[PDB]
Amino acid sequence: MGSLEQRRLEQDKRPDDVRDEYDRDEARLIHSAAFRRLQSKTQVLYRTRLTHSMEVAQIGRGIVQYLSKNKKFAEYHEHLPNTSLITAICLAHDIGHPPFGHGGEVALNYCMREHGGFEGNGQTLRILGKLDKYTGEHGLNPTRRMLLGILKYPVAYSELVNEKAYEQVPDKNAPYWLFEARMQKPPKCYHDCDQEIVDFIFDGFAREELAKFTQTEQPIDKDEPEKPLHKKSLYKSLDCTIMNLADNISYSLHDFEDALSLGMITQRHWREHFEGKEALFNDLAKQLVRNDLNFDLITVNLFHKESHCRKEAIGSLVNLMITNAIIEKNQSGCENPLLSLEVKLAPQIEKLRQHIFDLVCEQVIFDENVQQLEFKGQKLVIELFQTLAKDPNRFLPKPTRERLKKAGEGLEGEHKKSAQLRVICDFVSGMTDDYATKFYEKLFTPSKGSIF
Amino acid sequence: MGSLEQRRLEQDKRPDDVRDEYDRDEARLIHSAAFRRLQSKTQVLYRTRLTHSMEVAQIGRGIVQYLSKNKKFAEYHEHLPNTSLITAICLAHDIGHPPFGHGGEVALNYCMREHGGFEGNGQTLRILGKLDKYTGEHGLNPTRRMLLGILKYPVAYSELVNEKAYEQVPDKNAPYWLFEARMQKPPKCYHDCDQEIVDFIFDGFAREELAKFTQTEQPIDKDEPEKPLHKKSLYKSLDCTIMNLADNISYSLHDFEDALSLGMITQRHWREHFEGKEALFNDLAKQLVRNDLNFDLITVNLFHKESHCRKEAIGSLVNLMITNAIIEKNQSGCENPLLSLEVKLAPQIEKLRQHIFDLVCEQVIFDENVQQLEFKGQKLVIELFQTLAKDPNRFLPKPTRERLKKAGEGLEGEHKKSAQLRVICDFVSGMTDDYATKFYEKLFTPSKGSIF
Ligand SMILES: [Mg+2]
Ligand SMILES: [Mg+2]
Repeated sequence: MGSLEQRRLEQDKRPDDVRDEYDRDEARLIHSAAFRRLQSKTQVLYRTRLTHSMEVAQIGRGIVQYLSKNKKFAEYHEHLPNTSLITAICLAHDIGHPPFGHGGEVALNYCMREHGGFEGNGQTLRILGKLDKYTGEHGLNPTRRMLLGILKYPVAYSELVNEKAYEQVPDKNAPYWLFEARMQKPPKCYHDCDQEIVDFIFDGFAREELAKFTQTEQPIDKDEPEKPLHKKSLYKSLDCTIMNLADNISYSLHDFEDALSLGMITQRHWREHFEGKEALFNDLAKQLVRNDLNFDLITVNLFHKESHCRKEAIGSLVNLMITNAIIEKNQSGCENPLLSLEVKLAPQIEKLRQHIFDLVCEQVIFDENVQQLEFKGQKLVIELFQTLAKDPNRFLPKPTRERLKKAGEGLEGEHKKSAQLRVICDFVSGMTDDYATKFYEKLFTPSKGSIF
Repeated sequence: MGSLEQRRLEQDKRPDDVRDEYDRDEARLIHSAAFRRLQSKTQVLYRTRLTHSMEVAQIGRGIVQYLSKNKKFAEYHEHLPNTSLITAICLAHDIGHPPFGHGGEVALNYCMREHGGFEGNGQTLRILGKLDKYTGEHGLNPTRRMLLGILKYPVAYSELVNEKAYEQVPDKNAPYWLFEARMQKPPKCYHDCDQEIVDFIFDGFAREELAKFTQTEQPIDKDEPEKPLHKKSLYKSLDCTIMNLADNISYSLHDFEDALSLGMITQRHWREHFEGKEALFNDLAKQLVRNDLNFDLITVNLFHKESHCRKEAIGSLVNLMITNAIIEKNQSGCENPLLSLEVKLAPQIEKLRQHIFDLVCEQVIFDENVQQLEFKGQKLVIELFQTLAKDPNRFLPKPTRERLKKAGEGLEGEHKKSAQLRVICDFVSGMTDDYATKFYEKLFTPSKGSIF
C-alpha cells in the first residue's frame, strides 16, 4: 500500500527543504486562494471563517499536545498527527463552504438535484484535491493523510441521499427559490464526481478496512418514525476526530462568547436553559474540585461587566475540554490505527459541551433574523446559478468557460450536462459573499454594476 | 535579573498545563479582542492584516526552522525562539495599527502633537502590555521575551521626535485636517506614557546593555542635507529581527503577488523597473545554479495566464529568501545574545528583495487612488478625534468614560489633559475601519446612524 505522505501528483521537494510533507501542506494552504477567501466569508452572518479556523487550529494543537504527554494514552502517541498536519487539517475544514453558508449550500444542492447535489465538506475535498490552481488539475496536491483528515464523511452523496426527504407539496404559484430549506439539506458526504480523489486516499489501505470504515447508519425518528431522512456516515480518521473535536469546542464556546457580547444570550437564557441539570457544572466541580465550575460562580463571571471575568471563564471552559480529551477505539472493525482510533471528550464533559451548544443553536443559529438572512442567500445563489446555467458562455469568465468546455469533452447527453453544471457549481460555491452579491447586482439589481 | 518567561503580573499556570509560557502567549493572543480585530482591518486599502500576519507567522517559522538545522549557525541554535513564541510575535506585530492605516496614524499623531504623538508599533506595545481586557490593567500580560520581540523601536517618542519636521507653511484658509501627511509622520518609537512597560522588558538586562541597545542614529539628506528628520532607533532583539524579516518578505512578495492579480504591476513595469540590473536575478541564478531564477524565465512565469505558474514563482522567491537567512551580530556593543544577534538575508538577496519592494511602493503604496483614500481616513479620524475630545462624556461609551476619568485622577493641568487624550487616542486607534466609519457617520453624515 501507499505511504501517508504520498501525493496524487509527483511534487518532490528540493534537498534544500528539510520541511516534512505535512509542513509543505501547511505552507501551500496558507498561500492558497481557497484559504485566503476565508476572510470574506462569515459563518454566522463578526467572527469570520478565517478566525474560526485559527481558533480551531489552536484548540487542535492543544489537544494533540495534551495527548502527546498523557501517558495513559502513551500507547497511541505514535499515531498522533504532528503540529503542521493538525493545523493544515484544522485550517482547511471550512474551505468548501459556499457563500451565505447554509443558505448557499441548500441553494446549490437544490439546483444540483439531478446532477449530484452539493455539500460544503465535499467541496472542501473537491477544492483541495482538484480545483485550487496551485497545480494544473490536482488542487493543492495534499498528502494522503491530510486528505483523509478533511474527509469528515467518507461516503458518497448517491450512497447516502434519501430523495424522499426532498419531496415537496406542489405549489404552482411559488417561485423556483421558495421552499422549505430544511427538507432540501444535502447529506453530509463527498460528491460522486470526486470518487477518484477518494480512491487515492484509500489505496493506502486494505479493501476490507475501506468497507468497514465507510459503513453508514440509517437515523430514525427525527419527528416521526416514518419521516424520510438521509443516511449518515459513521466513522472519521483519527486526525479528523481531533479536528472535529476542536471544531465543536469553538462553536460551543467561542460562538457562545460572541453571543454574550452581542446580547443574543442573556443570563436569564442561561439560568433557564440550565434550570435543571445544574449538576452539568456542579458535579464536574465536585469530581475535579474546581470551585470556578460552580454554576452560580461561573454564571456571574460569564455575565460580568468586566470583560476579563468573562474571557477567564470562556478560556477556563476551553481548557477544561482540552484536558478531558480521551482517545478510544471506534466500533468500526478496522485494525488500522488511523481508521480505528477516535479522539473525544469525557462523557460528562460532552454533556456540558452539547448543552451549551444547544443554547447557541436556539438563540443564535435559529434566530429569526439570522434565518431570514440565510433565506436571502438561498434566493440570491439560486437566481445566480440559474442565470449562469442558462447562458454560461455569455456571463462566465474565460478561464471558467474553459473548464466548462473541458468538463463536457468526451461526454454527451445528460452526463455532459451534469459535468458542466458541476463547473458552474464550483464557480458559485467558490465565490465570497460580497463577490456573489456584486455578481447578483450586476445581473439583476436595477442601478448597480460596472464593467470594471 | 529577571527571567525571559516572566510576566509583569503574576499569572501562574495550573499543574494540568505543561504548555510553556510562550504557548500560553499564543493562546491568549488568538482568543484576544485585539487580534480578532485584524479581520476588519486592511493594510493596503483585499489582503487583511489577519492574513498578512498569518503569512508572516508562516515565513518566520520557516526562518526559525531553517536556522535551527543549518550547522553553520549551530552556535546560535540555543537562542532561537520556539515555534509558539515566533508565531505570537509575528501574529501581534500589526495589532496597534489604527483604522485606515497610515492615514489614521498620521491623523492621531497630528492630534496628539502636544500630548505624546501616536505611532502604530507603540500602540502594539500599549495594547499588549496594558490595554487589552484579558487582565485588569496589564493587557494580555505577555512574557518579557514576547514584549521584547514586538518592540521594534526601543526608544521613546520624545527622544526621537524632531518637531522641526512638523513645521508647516501657515494657511489661515485650510481646515484642521488639511496638511501634507509626509511632514506629520511620527518617528518609529514607543509612547512615553508606556515607559513602565519598557522598564519591565529591560529589568532582565544589565543597564549598560540597555544603553547600548537603545542607541539611535540621526539620518541625513532625505532630499536636502538640512531637511529636518526624526531620529531612528538602531537595534532590535533577535526574535524581532526574525519577525521583521518575515514581515518584509510578505510585503515584498505577497503584496507583489496581489499587485499582479489586480493588474497594478505589469510586465512592462517589471521589465522597466529591471531595465538595468537584470543580474539581480541572473547572477543569483549563476551562483545557485537555478535556471528558474533567470530574469526572462521568471518574468514569463510571474506574468503567465496560468495561475499555477505565478504561485510557483512567488513561492520559489519566498523559499529563496528563507533559505538565505543568515544570523550575524549587530554593531551594538551588547553581549547578551538576544540583543546582539540579528537575522537577515544574504546581501545579494536583500538587493533583490528591496528592488521588488520598491516597485510595490511605486505602483501600489503610492498609487494616486490609494493615497486619496488614505487622506480620507486622515480627515475622518481627525474629525472623529476632535469631536470625541471636545465632549468625551457625551459620546464615549461608559467603560471608555471610566478609563478617561481614571486616567485623569491624581493629575491636574496639562498632564491631566494629555493623560485623558491618550485614552481617547487608544479608543480611536482600537477601532476597526468600519466601526470608525459608522462612528463618523452617526456624528456627521446627514442621513445615517441608529441608536442600536
Ligand atoms: Mg468549522
Ligand atoms: Mg506587518
